[PDB]
Amino acid sequence: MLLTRFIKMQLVIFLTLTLVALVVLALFYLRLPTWAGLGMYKLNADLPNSGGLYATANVTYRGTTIGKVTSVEPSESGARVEMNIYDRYKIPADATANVHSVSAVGEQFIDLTSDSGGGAYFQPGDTITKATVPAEVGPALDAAEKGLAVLPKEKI
Amino acid sequence: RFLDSMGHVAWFVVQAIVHVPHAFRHYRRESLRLVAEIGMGTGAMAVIGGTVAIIGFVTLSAGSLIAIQGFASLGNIGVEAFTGFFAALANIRVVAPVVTGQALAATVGAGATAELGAMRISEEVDALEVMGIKSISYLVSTRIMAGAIVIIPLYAMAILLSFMSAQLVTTIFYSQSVGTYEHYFHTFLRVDDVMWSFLEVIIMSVIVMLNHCYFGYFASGGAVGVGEAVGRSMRTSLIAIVLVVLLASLALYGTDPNFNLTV
Amino acid sequence: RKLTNTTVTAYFPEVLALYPGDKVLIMGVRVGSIDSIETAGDKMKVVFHFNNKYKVPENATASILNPSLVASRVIQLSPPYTGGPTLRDGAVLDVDRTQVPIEYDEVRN
Amino acid sequence: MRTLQGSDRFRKGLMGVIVVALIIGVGSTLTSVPMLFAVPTYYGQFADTGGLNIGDKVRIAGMDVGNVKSMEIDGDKVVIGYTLGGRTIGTESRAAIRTDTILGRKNIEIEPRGSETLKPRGVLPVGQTSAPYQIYDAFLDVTRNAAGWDTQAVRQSL
Amino acid sequence: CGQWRGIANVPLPGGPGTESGSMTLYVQMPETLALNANSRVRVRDVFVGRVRKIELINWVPTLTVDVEPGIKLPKNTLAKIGQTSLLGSQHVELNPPEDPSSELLRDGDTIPLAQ
Amino acid sequence: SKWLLRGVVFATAMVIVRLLQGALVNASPGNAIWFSTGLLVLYAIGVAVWGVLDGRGDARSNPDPDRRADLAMTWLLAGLAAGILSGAVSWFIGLFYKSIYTESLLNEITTFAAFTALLTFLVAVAGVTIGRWTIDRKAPP
Amino acid sequence: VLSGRAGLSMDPGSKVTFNGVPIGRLASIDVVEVDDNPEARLTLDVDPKYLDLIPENANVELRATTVFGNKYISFLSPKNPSAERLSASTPIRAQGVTTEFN
Amino acid sequence: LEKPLATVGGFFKMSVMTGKALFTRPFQWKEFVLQSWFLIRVAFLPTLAVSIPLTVLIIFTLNILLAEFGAADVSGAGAALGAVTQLGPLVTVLVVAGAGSTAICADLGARTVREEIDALEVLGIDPIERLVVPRVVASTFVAFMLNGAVITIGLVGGFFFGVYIQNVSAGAYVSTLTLLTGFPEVLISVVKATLFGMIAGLVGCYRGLTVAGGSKGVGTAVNETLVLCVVALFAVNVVLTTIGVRFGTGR
Amino acid sequence: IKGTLFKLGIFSLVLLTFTALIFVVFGQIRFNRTTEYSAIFKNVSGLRDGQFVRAAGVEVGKVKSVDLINGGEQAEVKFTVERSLPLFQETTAAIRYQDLIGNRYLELKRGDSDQILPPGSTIPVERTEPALDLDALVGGFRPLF
Repeated sequence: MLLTRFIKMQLVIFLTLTLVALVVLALFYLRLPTWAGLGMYKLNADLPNSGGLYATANVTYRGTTIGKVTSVEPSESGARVEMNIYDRYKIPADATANVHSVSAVGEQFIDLTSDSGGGAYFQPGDTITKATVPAEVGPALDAAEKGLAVLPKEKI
Repeated sequence: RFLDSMGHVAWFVVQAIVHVPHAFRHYRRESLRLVAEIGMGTGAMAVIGGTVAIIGFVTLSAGSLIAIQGFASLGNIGVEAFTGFFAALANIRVVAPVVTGQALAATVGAGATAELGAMRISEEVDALEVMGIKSISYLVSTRIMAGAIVIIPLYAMAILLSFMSAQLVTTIFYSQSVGTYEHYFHTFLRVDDVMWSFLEVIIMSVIVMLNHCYFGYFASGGAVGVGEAVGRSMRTSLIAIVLVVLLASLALYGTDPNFNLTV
Repeated sequence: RKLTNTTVTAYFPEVLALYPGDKVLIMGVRVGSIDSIETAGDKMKVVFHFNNKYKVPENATASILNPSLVASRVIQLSPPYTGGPTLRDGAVLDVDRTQVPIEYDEVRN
Repeated sequence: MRTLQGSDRFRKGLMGVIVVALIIGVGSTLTSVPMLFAVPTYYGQFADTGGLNIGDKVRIAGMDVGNVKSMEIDGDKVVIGYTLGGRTIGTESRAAIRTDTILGRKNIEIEPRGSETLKPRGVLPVGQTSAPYQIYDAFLDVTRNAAGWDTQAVRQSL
Repeated sequence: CGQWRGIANVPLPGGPGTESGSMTLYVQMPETLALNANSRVRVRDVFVGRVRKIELINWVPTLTVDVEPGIKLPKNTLAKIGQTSLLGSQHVELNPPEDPSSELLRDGDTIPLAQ
Repeated sequence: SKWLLRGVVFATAMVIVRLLQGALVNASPGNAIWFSTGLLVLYAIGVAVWGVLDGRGDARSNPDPDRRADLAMTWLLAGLAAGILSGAVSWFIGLFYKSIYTESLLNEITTFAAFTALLTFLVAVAGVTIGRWTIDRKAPP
Repeated sequence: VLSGRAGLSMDPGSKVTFNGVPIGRLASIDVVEVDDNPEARLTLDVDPKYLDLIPENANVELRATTVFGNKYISFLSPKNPSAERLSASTPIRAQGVTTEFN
Repeated sequence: LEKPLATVGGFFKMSVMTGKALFTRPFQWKEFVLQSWFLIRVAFLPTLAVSIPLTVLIIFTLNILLAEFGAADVSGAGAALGAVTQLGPLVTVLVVAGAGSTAICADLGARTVREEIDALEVLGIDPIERLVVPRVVASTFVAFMLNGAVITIGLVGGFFFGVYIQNVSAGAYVSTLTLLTGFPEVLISVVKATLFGMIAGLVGCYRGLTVAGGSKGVGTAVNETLVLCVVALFAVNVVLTTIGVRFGTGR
Repeated sequence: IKGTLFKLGIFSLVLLTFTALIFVVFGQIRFNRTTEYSAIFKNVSGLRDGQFVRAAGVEVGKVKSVDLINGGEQAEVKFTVERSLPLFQETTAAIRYQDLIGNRYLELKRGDSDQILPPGSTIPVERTEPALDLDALVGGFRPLF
């Protein structure tokens, strides 16, 4: 029944194009292994404050991307961050997690800074307990306003 | 009148849906032939690529439009490094789903309506009914299965070509660095949005195929009525596509926008 | 395109918002691009290239610049070439002869 | 029809596609054609472009008079070629690359001086042109200087 | 037609100060700083009203301001045109002074140039 | 070839127009645009005249349009060749002469040759139609 | 939530963050006349998952995200957090509002 | 390639003859009025029913992205820009190619298969002047009017949705419309609408005149008309968008 | 055809009214009687034609044109004011920022004198001031830093 073999030719060329397009979209554009967590290990971090960090934010080591933030959750002592880091990148055991902002408009991320840059390394599932958060804009604005207001202008 | 027509179309879509397993278990070869025909076109349009070529060209045009307009506006304002972060979002939110829907509607739905109208006029549907064959199950359900099988590769190609066109226009014609574009593209794009967009496109393709099969199955008036059926089906398909995309985007991102830039 | 343009390796204390493919500038004019950026111990090793038409002094300083509020950061060879020995292919620039932008969080702090 | 189905459709197709391509090309660059919109191009020598792009405004006394056409590296300097839109400035005129807005837009400001007419393809000397003081340069200077301050000593001295 | 000042300067329906019971006041500003109509009237930095018309009378601008019912303003209330955000809009703040008076602003009352 | 001859003639005309326009713009930049337009008009006028003659040269030979040769294709080819040749030679001269306003080689070969060819084609078509209609009245009813 | 002023660039839909992570959003803002003085009253719709985590004595601020961005309600834990947990019936106050650019 | 090139040549020759008949022979006012009203009655409710949800979706996306960005007061600028330069002409493309061009192709194919074109031709009448010219002019006129209506309705619906649903400030919407949209934008939108209508009418008429009869020739001709219209109008839209952004308001 | 003609005419009138409304809204078309004045600036700071003219912050006209005078050393701004609004001898002109993107406008201050300025007169450079000139502000911080 049927089997003209021209319909078969169209079917096989369509299947080849389908597989090529789907693989290219999955790997080079959607980055499905990164989203799923293939080839990466899980790490945690504790913060005094989130510092504006959000899920899917970049994880960096001295500014270069080495992973992504999986989740940020409130805790009693601050914020708890769970992230995935590529297994090709190993961070030293004395590293510190610094929340940062790329520019004045936003784009929060987290950086892993280690002064030594060697020695023992963190293992998957561990937590970084030492962290820092940038000074907020609001307190700086309040401090500037008060410092400029206390000056006696008539005396000036 | 209006209620009668609504009841007729509801009965048609119900009977077409309930016969999908029957066509799956009984008409596999016809389903494969229709998959090939929909994927690679038919008639004089099949020599250029059929549906694939039209979808690709229209999606490339839409991506180029996004890149050009976004880069121009952001360069005029000054914050032009966000272009990719803009383009991606557009391609997932408004442009690529609707554009792929309209192009798929035009090509596949108009072809299906023309074929079913020709079969109805040439008494082939009556021939099937005489031979003890469920004409609706044989034709409409097979078209629906072929469309459901073919839509995911088609929308994958559409998304890939839209992204490729936007990136090429932004980073070659406008000479933006590829690293900045890739960073702002992969940083602000969530795979969840792409999955939900694929679900929207699948549902939209099913609705479009049902509408065009309804308009072409009950064609009348000889060869002249086929063109009028094609036009009416196209109008209804455009309306349905836009409405479905609007409702889905309102439902998904109504409360949680799924986008973070500030603190 | 190999050997058509001069490739130079530099070391930075921190490489933020700089990605491969970003432009390399001389006096604000594009002359090349950046090949790769990787971690080198406590430093960061950035390999970039610039077109062989333009000559660069051997004692050049590769400074990372952020042109505006929202822009693509670049690497500029700050001292313009006026003669003498030039920067050869495969040269290495240490942390002493490199510069880093100021960053917004440092300003806030 | 007989006329539509004639045996001359190939030549008609060639002529029509060439005409449509020509029309699209003309519409794309209707303003950039030199045979219709030609103005003399002047040049200046600068120490740095300072974020200047091709097509940025060149203004005399605050009002737009032209655009920036080319930027090249000439030895120790940058040669920037622009147009004045049919206007004439003196050979003693001063050019200044300047930041326009906080988002980083740049433009050239011209202050005409002197009596001698600046001929076409004339080059302003490097001593009559200036480069902007970047906003990021200002932030870098103030932050690096403030980092090293001994604030307790300063407060005690005051 | 004759008084067409633009799409930005035409009154718009809806919002606080447009329903029944809203009171209308005239604010005699020294200048408006390019303020457009339909801008926000804020009490305690809360948007509770709208500016209707910014007609200039005898070369001193007067603003027609509608505020929603249920707001008490002393007759010596201070009016100040300010900026909502750096890359954003402007607004008219109606702030009570340091010495509120017993008498309150009624419908059609005017806030002079001194305040 | 008729189209080759017309293209060579119009390319030489366009080169002369470019040289004169460059000299006039350098002399008086204020009226520069006007000068250019004026010269362009002259160029167009020239083409128009030839087109009219060509129309007569067709309309006398054949009493009906079907027997007439398609002059539109010949004029399109002549205009395209004129634009390409003029752009190429003007770019070549501009390497040794700074008064002309010539862009990069690819631009003069394609983008501005498109403008020259389109203008020449439109003017020639209008001239040929007017020339044929000139003695269309003289044809017996 | 009650405060002296709502703060500019604070409209409904502003994030309410505890320890820097959002827990809810701002629902409405109104002016309440208390002792012949207008105050800003904000109604916050907050997910009850984090309600058991925030202490009763939590500090409330109407802080500013960025120089160009909008404002957000920031909750923090005090020096001596109370055993009781906040709810719809607990009156709360904002400790401070960031100064406007005006 | 030779056969598609020959078809393109036939289309171009037909369009040239249409232009010559328009500029030389007397104009058919009655047929123009009839075709204009037919196109209006076939493509007025669909164009609004497609423009309203599409503009609501665009406004919703822009508002949520900007509110998360922080700059929710500049939504009017993007709204006006998108509605004027892209949304209007694109909705015009869709609802003209789908409805009016297909209806014209079906009508002319019906005339061709019923030998009415031959009936006109044997009487000495050139069917191009009597049929194609009024239909092309009606297509252009209706495209212009529908583009204007689509832009206006889209802007008004976006205003109402953003204000009464997402609680943005109305003054920020209306005072930012002109921030990025000016005379070049409306001019290029008008040019886009006119060209789209003219090309759609020409393609529909040419495909209708050259129908293949049979039992599926009319339907195949209508489908080819629709596909060609979509492709050509998207290409023209890309070219005109590039041209328009060259003459940008902000630059 | 009569009824069809009427329907087509009505629909065409309505939709052309919509198109004209779009043109008026996005082209900033005004329908008021205006009187033309002039002013002289040392630097107009990006002031363009068609930008609004405001008296005490209230829009009263537009900017007709800007040109260079005294060899380009100064800029003459020719603008229009509402005919009902009379300028005076002490009326002064300034150029103010509309936003941080680069949009400007012209601001008029009445002054104190009651001597009405006759129409068509030119405000001298002695009482006209430019805009912020952000580059000068940024460059002035260089010695301070």
